[PDB]
Amino acid sequence: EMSHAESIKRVVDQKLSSHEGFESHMFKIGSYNEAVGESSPFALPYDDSTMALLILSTPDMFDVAFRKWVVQKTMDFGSFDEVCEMVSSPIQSFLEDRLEIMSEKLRKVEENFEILHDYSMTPQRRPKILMQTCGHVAGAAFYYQPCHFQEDGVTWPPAGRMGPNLKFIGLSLHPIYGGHFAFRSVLIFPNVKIPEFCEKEPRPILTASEDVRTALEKFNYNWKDSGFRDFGNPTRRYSTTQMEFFGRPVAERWEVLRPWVENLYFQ
Ligand code: COB
Repeated sequence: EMSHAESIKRVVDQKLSSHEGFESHMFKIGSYNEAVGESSPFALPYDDSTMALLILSTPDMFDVAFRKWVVQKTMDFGSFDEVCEMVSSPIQSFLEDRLEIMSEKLRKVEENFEILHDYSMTPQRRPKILMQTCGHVAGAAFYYQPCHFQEDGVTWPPAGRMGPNLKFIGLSLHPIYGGHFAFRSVLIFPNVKIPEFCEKEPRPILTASEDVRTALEKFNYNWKDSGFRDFGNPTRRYSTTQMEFFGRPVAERWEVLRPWVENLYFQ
């Protein structure tokens, strides 16, 4: 019931705070299953009224919280070069650490929960949960899907513009952050039912279909330049450092962080 659901969300929001770059949004599993299709491979095996929380990161996750974590790890390992050698997966390591701290408190409020990440997969490499769909049904961010922007006798999107095993995918836009955010995790509480809860509708960000199609092209074809993130004209944005980091392949990223821990000062 709903006081308990609110107490659960409160612990999450205490330990994964807005200031450090997290948000949470409540939704019902039934809303997700209705959207993906009740018989789709993505349908989740919980009753319709089961409580879930979507956790997303905002610009300060990287710029503030992760920066603090990298500074500390550098101190712990003794040098930046040592951290780089020993921590191949810094973003996921940071998130795992923060989620464990949260979970230690959350277990005392509701002991039974499952956690699915944006990167979680089955052994067949199917994503376990579709985050943009969660974001839309939870009202967190409007999900712009290519299949919703077709025109009769128009071939859009182009075919064969992207590399192997890549599809032309949709894009969610947040009402504060545009594309300067990411989905991170969903917590599912199988023993907590919230049938009376009504999710808010996601705010429309792009109202003209030609802007949507342009945004989707910028995302699929040009994402390294982060232009897609500025649709909706957000004022709260990823830093330059953060856009450089996520625009690079993982093997080239650590050097972007060197100044955080090796510079006496900045100028
Ligand atoms: C399965 C199908 C395709 N979608 C997917 O397969 C996406 C899954 C996944 C894991 C995302 C996380 C996740 N767990 O969701 C993530 N990627 Co990928 C890391 N990605 C990849 C994968 C392939 C990308 C590709 N182009 O094919 C890569 C690893 C290469 C990948 C790479 C990137 N990715 C990137 C990003 C940012 C994201 N990626 C996402 C999409 C996500 C959500 C991850 C995140 N964390 O937030 C990012 C986008 C956020 C946003 N603002 O929307 C990016 C830029 C990361 C980077 N900096 O390097 C980079 C390039 C993006 C690009 N456009 O190519 C993948 C696979 C994903 O979903 P679908 O929505 O089309 O179908 C679905 C269907 C299922 O039955 O029902 C639903 N439905 C039906 N009707 C209705 C609805 C739903 C609603 C709401 C309705 C109202 C009606 C809905 O239509």
